[PDB]
Amino acid sequence: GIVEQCCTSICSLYQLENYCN
Amino acid sequence: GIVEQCCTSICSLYQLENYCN
Amino acid sequence: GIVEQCCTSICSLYQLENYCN
Amino acid sequence: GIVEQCCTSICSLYQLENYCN
Amino acid sequence: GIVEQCCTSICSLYQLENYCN
Amino acid sequence: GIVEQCCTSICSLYQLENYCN
Amino acid sequence: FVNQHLCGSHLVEALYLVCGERGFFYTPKT
Amino acid sequence: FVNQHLCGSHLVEALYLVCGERGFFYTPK
Amino acid sequence: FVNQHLCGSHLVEALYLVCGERGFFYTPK
Amino acid sequence: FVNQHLCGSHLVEALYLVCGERGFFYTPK
Amino acid sequence: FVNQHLCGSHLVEALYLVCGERGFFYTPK
Amino acid sequence: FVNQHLCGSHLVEALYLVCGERGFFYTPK
Ligand SMILES: Cc1cccc(O)c1
Ligand SMILES: Cc1cccc(O)c1
Ligand SMILES: Cc1cccc(O)c1
Ligand SMILES: Cc1cccc(O)c1
Ligand SMILES: Cc1cccc(O)c1
Ligand SMILES: Cc1cccc(O)c1
Ligand SMILES: Cc1cccc(O)c1
Ligand SMILES: [Cl-]
Ligand SMILES: [Cl-]
Ligand code: NA
Ligand SMILES: [Zn+2]
Ligand SMILES: [Zn+2]
Repeated sequence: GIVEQCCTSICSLYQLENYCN
Repeated sequence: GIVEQCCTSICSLYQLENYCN
Repeated sequence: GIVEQCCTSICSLYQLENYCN
Repeated sequence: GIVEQCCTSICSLYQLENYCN
Repeated sequence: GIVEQCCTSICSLYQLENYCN
Repeated sequence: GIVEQCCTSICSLYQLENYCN
Repeated sequence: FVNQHLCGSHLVEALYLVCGERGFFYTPKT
Repeated sequence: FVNQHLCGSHLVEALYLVCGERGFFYTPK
Repeated sequence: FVNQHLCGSHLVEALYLVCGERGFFYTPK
Repeated sequence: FVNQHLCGSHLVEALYLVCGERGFFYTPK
Repeated sequence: FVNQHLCGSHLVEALYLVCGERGFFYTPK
Repeated sequence: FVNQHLCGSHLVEALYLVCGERGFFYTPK
């Protein structure tokens, strides 16, 4: 999920968009 | 929506809890 | 400036990119 | 109070020090 | 840069001012 | 203080409320 | 409008704190 | 873990900005 | 509108920065 | 430490919310 | 104007995220 | 890495407040 993926290394806004509804 | 419900007057803790999963 | 352009009305993340250097 | 003094006209960081312990 | 200088050890307000335009 | 108490293990809202006036 | 945009930014941070480990659902849809 | 708590606070604000009208679910688990 | 709440939210973060180790007091009076 | 500085910034925003009308004192010492 | 001050704070955080490694310039002038 | 990323978000907010009308350039490197 978002934590395991984005708190470990920087997520771009494109990568974050994956978590949008 | 939440902006309609909580942006004109402040929402209580109970009212915000409505949006928790 | 960015204040006049983005505080009077909402700026999309695409419009904010104009201020990246 | 700080709200009365600082929520209409911007308080300078200098002015804000009045609220430090 | 400012990251190297201020994210390892705390920078005072005066030191941050070093980075203003 | 609150730093020593809440900056390693997450403090609950009740634990935070102990620092209120 | 901008005011609702600024308000929403704070609402999500309040929900983050209020909800804790449960997580929350944010939809600006009227 | 507090570090994760802080990371999450920032993730939540980025999602708010990136997702816009679509909104989002923040499910830590 | 929730302007006073928003204002206080920012005042608190500015006091935190300005006051350093001295800390501060916030009273919505 | 900077981690402590960062943690504190979030703690005061949480206190601002939890304490509401009661207000709070932030005394890092 | 406090409302502009508050708007500006959010603008800076939006710029930080959108611009990333590129960095940004904030000249309210 | 993420720690630097989090720190940077707080740094730009501080610069916003400290620089005021002067403005600032944020260059992560
Ligand atoms: C914007 C953002 C916040 C926190 C972690 C990330 O990887 C990205
Ligand atoms: C911005 C904000 C925070 C908390 C409650 C509200 O109604 C609004
Ligand atoms: C993201 C953002 C913040 C504040 C104002 C805007 O127009 C846009
Ligand atoms: C406008 C914009 C910038 C960067 C990423 C996005 O998903 C959208
Ligand atoms: C720094 C700051 C925030 C909010 C209101 C003010 O007057 C000053
Ligand atoms: C105010 C501030 C934020 C982040 C790092 C610093 O050294 C100082
Ligand atoms: C809400 C909050 C912020 C920072 C540390 C904590 O333990 C709790
Ligand atoms: Cl605001
Ligand atoms: Cl942080
Ligand atoms: Na100059
Ligand atoms: Zn942070
Ligand atoms: Zn705000």
